[PDB]
Amino acid sequence: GVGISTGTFNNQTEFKFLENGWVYITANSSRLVHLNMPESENYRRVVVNNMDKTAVNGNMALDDIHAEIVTPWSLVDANAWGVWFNPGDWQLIVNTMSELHLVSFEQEIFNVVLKTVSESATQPPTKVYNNDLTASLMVALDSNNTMPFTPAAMRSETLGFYPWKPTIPTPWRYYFQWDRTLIPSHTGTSGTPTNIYHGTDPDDVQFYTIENSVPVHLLRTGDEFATGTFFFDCKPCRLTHTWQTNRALGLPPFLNSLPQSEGDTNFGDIGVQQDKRRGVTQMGNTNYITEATIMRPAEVGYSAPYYSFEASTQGPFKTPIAAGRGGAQTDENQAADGNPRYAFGRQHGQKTTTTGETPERFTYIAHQDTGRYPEGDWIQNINFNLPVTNDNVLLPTDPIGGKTGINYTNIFNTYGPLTALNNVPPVYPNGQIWDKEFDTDLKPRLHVNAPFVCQNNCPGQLFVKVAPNLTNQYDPDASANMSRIVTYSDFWWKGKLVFKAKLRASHTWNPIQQMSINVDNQFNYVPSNIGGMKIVYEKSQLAPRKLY
Amino acid sequence: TIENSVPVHLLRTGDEFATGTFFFDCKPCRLTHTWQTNRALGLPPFLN
Ligand SMILES: [Ca+2]
Repeated sequence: GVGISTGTFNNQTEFKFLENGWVYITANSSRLVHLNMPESENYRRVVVNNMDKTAVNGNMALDDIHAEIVTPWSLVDANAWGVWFNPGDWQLIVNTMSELHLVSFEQEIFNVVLKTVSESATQPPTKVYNNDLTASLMVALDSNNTMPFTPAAMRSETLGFYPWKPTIPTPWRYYFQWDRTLIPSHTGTSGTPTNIYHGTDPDDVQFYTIENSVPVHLLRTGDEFATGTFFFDCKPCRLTHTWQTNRALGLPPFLNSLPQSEGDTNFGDIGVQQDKRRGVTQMGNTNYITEATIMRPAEVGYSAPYYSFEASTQGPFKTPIAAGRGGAQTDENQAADGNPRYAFGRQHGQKTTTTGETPERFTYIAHQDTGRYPEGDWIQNINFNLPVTNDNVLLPTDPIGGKTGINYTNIFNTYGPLTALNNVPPVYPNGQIWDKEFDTDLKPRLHVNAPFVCQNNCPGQLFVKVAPNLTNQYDPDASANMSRIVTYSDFWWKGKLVFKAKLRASHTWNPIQQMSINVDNQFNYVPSNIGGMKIVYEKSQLAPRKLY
Repeated sequence: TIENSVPVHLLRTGDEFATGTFFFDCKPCRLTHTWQTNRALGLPPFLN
């Protein structure tokens, strides 16, 4: 079987329009993957300890210590938008559809190849690559999800984003329990705080091996591996955004006085004393019915502490925020809303002809207004009594704990039974698509890394590796790691991701926002005279929708 | 008052009281523990 192909390369995106404005979107993607043999054939238990950085008072946030198990296997991950759609497809989806559903997924490996490097050490010296028609590529598909879930998108180590550029997988490794203590401090702080790595707790040790828990497949050149189809069980994702905040819900006040001259500087007027109006309020001790005072059904969005690090058994970590963008973009407070920032390079969006190790990056700012503008907040004594007196107001300007740079908004939290929020929006092309759910008794209401969370089981991970190619002399009783013939593999990967979407219709007299090419961005969607490419990020929920 | 809201049974030496069977409707309880904190979720950083 050494002389014939076992597959077809396919990277077409098909749109199947069904009855009732429902679209069937089939995303074919295939790639050439290159794989080298492991540096070592054993599992290593390694600890990282950058105490040199955190030993400097006021550097707590740069903590990198952890323990991980380094495995001799590689992970083939394709969970990122860029792997399946090009800017052309994204425009069609984002401008036309109103919601997206994740249906099924499947992959395949074919046309496997294993070559061997012959070191013609002489003259230059030279190298020679020869096919080893009996060598084997090892393939393991963790279908029961025994292994820990490690989504490569998190560290931008997913499959490349160009159908015509070869790619590679990432070495697989997972976390291993450890106990760590780090006490906070600042520049002034005297002495040394407490920076200790206690070790490992016995009741939390879990050493996993692929050999012991998954059936391994041996593929030779004439072999091919296919996965069945997997059907997702997730909630639909909306491609629309809400714009109403608590201030724009319900019946506005009737204006007894209207403008008589064109110009947005000629205002209308309610025309009724603020303390003589009618309506409902949740302030029992006053008669002022203001647009900031009148009652609204519940609350859109919430306030959370910002640049807050909490600590537990293995060190400090940032407190996540699930928020939109409340606040005119020019003003914002991306910390308060927790906008994500993405760093990546060459293989996932950064200009292909660039040089150097500095990544490319961007901070995604959503369209939905479910965020907060802290500087606008304030708290006041119940006696009310305006104008409020300095002693009856806490401003995002008054210091807390004596600190001049810390607010109350800084540790404030207004999440409660009246809180309404929206899920996270897709992020093309660097975003992760789906995510496994936490196996805790009570689950989160959403995840901040991906729009689709598998309610049942997610698709298990696919691990690949080059089987050992031994020489004439091998001795099992040898501390010093043995010898293998330098071997590497090249194989084609192919996958299919099917979504189901719904076409939108016009409902307002005015046009809506739409993605479009133009004089300015034009050259971000075409190659350079040298063949340099790049994939600029786009936004997914242009197009408003009512909230209430 | 128990007298006003429940039927009272009088048992003498030769008497006996039995309850029927009652079937609970609760979520299962796990006899396992999790050890991962926010710091041990996902793909660790590749060590060069
Ligand atoms: Ca907006």
